[PDB]
Amino acid sequence: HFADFVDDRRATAAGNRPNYIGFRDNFIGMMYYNSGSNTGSFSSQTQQLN
Amino acid sequence: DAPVTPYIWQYQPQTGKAAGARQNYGAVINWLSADNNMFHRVQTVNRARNLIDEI
Repeated sequence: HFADFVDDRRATAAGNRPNYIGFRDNFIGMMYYNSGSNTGSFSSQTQQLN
Repeated sequence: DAPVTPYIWQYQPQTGKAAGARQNYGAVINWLSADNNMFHRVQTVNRARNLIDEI
């Protein structure tokens, strides 16, 4: 990403910062827990109450 | 078929008087997802704690 640069030629490079992007620990945030707008509904059939 | 929650008192530490009485929220069983069989079990132990308080 051009650590230095003077106008065309006498520039010095440096490698970019290491950036690891993966999933979270234990897949935190994959699943809506404690989000009252949109929850889960394990129940029997005839879903009168979860 | 539901008993009432008992009114708990408020003690004021200065002057020693009683500062009113609110009902006992914070000790309420959330029965709002119980069928007709668990609702009778929950409202039995609510009728048990009122029977202790009436004594």
